Amino acid sequence: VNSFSGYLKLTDNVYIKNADIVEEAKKVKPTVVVNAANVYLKHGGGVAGALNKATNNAMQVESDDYIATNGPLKVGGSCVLSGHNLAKHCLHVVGPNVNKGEDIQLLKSAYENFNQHEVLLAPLLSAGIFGADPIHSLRVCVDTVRTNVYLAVFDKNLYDKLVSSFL
Ligand SMILES: O=C(c1cnc2[nH]c(=O)[nH]c(=O)c2c1)N1CCCCCC1
Repeated sequence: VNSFSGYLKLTDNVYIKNADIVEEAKKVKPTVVVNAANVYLKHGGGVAGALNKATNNAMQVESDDYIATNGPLKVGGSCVLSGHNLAKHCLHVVGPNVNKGEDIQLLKSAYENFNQHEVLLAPLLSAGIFGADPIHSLRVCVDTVRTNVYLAVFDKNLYDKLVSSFL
């Protein structure tokens, strides 16, 4: 038993809700919140910008130190950093950005990072400003992630669509 409420169960291990991931992290305080990161951990907009602003820019400060030490992530890769006031840890995961021409097949590799964590609160990778089809992203999620994932979808219209079209 865990503290996630209001979710619709999609599969044995995938749950979905219409929620603001920032507000959901603020109330659940999950062990892991997933950020829709880029390779530079520049948290300027989208989920990333929203999560970072909720940390009063502390996420960005930590991220800049990480990059200064380690260099950029790979597309399809991830790193574990602090969750600040939102979660214990933030898993920064880089899905391919279709608006940069990145290969969509890397979306499966991105979701594989979730399997290193027993439970996660997450957005749909490569959705929103990353330009991928959120329905395809949901299919890859279901077919790749084996651990327990609670998907927060900000847009109510999108949500209702994802549910109605789910197989
Ligand atoms: O990007 C935002 C977001 C960020 N900052 C905001 N600041 C404000 O004053 N009003 C807003 O609606 C607002 C929205 N979201 C999408 C990704 C996370 C889910 C919640 C909202």
